[PDB]
Amino acid sequence: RPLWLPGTTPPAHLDGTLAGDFGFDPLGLGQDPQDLRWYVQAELVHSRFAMAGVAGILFTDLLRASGRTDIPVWFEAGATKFDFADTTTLFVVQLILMGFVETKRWMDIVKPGSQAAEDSFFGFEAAFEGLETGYPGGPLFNPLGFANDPTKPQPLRWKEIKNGRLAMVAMVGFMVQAYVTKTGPIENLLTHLSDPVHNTII
Amino acid sequence: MQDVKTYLSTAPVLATLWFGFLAGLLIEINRFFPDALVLPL
Amino acid sequence: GPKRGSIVKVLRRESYWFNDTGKVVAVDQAPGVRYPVVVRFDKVNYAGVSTNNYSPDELEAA
Amino acid sequence: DVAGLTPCKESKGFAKREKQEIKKLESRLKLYAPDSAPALALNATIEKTKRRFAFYGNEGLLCGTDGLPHLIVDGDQAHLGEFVYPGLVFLYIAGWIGWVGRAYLIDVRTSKKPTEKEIIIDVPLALRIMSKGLTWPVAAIGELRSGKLVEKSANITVS
Amino acid sequence: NDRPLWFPGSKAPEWLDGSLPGDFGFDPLGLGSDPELLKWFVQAELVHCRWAMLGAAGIFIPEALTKAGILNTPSWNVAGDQQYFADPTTLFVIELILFAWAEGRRWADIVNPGCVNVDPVFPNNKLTGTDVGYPGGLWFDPLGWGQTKDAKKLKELRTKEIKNGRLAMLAVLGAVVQANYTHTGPIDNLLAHLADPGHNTIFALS
Ligand SMILES: CC(/C=C/C=C(C)/C=C/[C@@]12O[C@]1(C)C[C@@H](O)CC2(C)C)=C\C=C\C=C(C)\C=C\C=C(C)\C=C\[C@@]12O[C@]1(C)C[C@@H](O)CC2(C)C
Ligand SMILES: CC(/C=C/C=C(C)/C=C/[C@@]12O[C@]1(C)C[C@@H](O)CC2(C)C)=C\C=C\C=C(C)\C=C\C=C(C)\C=C\[C@@]12O[C@]1(C)C[C@@H](O)CC2(C)C
Repeated sequence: RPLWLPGTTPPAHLDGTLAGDFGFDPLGLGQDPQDLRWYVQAELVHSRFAMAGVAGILFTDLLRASGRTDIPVWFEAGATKFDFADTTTLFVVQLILMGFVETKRWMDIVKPGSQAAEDSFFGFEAAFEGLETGYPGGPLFNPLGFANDPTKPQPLRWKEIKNGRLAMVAMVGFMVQAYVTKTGPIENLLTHLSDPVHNTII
Repeated sequence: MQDVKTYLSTAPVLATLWFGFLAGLLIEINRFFPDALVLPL
Repeated sequence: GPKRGSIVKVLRRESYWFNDTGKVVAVDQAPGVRYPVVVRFDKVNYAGVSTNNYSPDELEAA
Repeated sequence: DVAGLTPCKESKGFAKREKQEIKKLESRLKLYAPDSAPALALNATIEKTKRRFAFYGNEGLLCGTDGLPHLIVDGDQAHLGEFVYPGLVFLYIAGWIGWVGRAYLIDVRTSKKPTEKEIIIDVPLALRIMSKGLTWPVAAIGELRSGKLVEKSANITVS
Repeated sequence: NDRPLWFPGSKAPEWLDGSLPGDFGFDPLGLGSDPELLKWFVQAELVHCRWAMLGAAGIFIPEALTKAGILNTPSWNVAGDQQYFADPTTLFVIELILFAWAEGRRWADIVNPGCVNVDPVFPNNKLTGTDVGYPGGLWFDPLGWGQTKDAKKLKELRTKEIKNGRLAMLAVLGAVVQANYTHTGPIDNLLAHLADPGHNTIFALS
């Protein structure tokens, strides 16, 4: 398989069969069993949340540049916008909501039985995933039954994080750019395409 | 040449090289960023 | 006492090597020896010596 | 504001602490020609003084009843640039140093002559460890959680 | 075993044997004692003489063509203070970005020989070099020269190359020093010298 640098010298704690593996652990970060079985899930949730953030950042500024809506900028949407409720109330409500889901995910990470629902739904309300790691299922998470077979989801499970890493670096780019240019990201890109050899890092 | 590298791997020589490089770094920083009392970040 | 080349940990309360490990050299098997076990350590004491003899009931952790 | 100190860009005692120093420098300057090394050095010093005094007022430090900045090492959000912001980077650097030193000791200790590798450093291994010592918190906390950070059979004795 | 030395009557050092091209037994300070450092210093000197060839050809020929009433490029000293479409810092950043790739692949070749030879986009191009430092391949060797009999056509060519490269290094260092001693172009030095080789030399200033 290909590695990050062609002078490979690949590490031992990660050998193969892992989705999106390129032997990139130069700083020996996860070398212990718990460390790897935890960092896989960490990278998964990070990739997914950053993909969601990218999908919520691009579309808005793109359509606003091409003239479709009058929504505010990403670094201005949450920034002092009285829209429906008090922002702090929404923050507290979001924390109380995310608690009941992050606790379930934690439970399944540490002791992988959490599929059955509650409130007298002990019957036909089981989550039918049964995966190796934190990949849920059931109509509540995987309605269309796309994750069909094991030992050949590696293309799709690879695509997931190969897009999530790009989304993560894209999000960091969004933050740093909109912090140092004080301008929209697609506005930055257009002003760059105006004359590339003059619009660079200061 | 091997014994020369071993001698350069001694404690006083590595100490003075490290401290001189650090002194140069700090001196350059202070010549370019002088009178720093509060972090502007 | 213990076997040769065995790694034992000391329990002598007034020893420099207390709670430290060392490999036996050769335990004397005479009838009336009070401290037959001979153990050499990889760190000298305040006097500079690294070998010392103990009784078999005075040091064992394996 | 806090602690009865006024901001420095309004302190009527900072103006004097500036103009007196400026006038002293100019009195020194008037002993040469405007095209000589002492005059150039003194003008550079004056420009540096102006650039220094036109930065403290803009930062937000609070001056005293004598016209001197005072650091509010309290946790005040309006003053994080005085203690906690530089303190965090210092703690980062110091943890870096300590972690890479500890790791070098741990690695050297399992060798043939570990005492030799402490008066004669082996630059390849030391450099490797210094490089890997960038993510030291994620490693120190991981070693704490995994029970690899501390020993239990310490060799202290007291009769 | 018979070969000429940099110092007739002397004895070639033990770590030098004339196996590698350009060898004349010149190593007084013993800077190439162990082979671990020799295999690195040979690549250092090779890249150095090639870069110096490029730099000397870029400095001396345009100067002559400017003095020959043909070209009008400025002096080699002040080629930085000119008008290009981007600042020197931007061009330097682009240079470093482009050079990181090439120099990293060369570094990987030096450290682990042969670990990097195939096109990572079209995995069939397979550079044809065999010895580190001479990468071969259609890109770096179109005219086929370089794959010949084991010696006397390869070793001869390589030593004839290093012999030119050392001269180029000396020449460019000399141009650098002259451009600061006598504030004229490098060809003006030659002109003034040939005009009066008796009184026009380094001693004609102090
Ligand atoms: C998840 C993420 C970003 C998520 C962003 C989100 C949700 C954005 C949300 C919002 O925009 C919306 C939705 C709407 C806005 O109104 C509100 C906000 C809130 C603004 C970034 C991850 C970002 C993660 C990043 C950048 C990670 C980079 C890692 C790199 C480069 C390498 C790391 C290493 O681990 C390796 C690989 C090997 C080790 O040996 C070496 C090291 C270095 C340790
Ligand atoms: C690489 C090199 C030159 C490269 C030139 C370049 C890139 C050209 C650059 C330019 O085109 C640009 C960029 C812009 C142009 O407008 C201007 C310039 C600036 C001109 C010279 C090397 C020059 C290197 C030189 C001259 C080295 C001489 C070394 C010697 C003699 C060493 C001898 C010993 O090391 C041994 C052999 C053995 C030991 O035991 C004994 C001792 C003595 C230690």
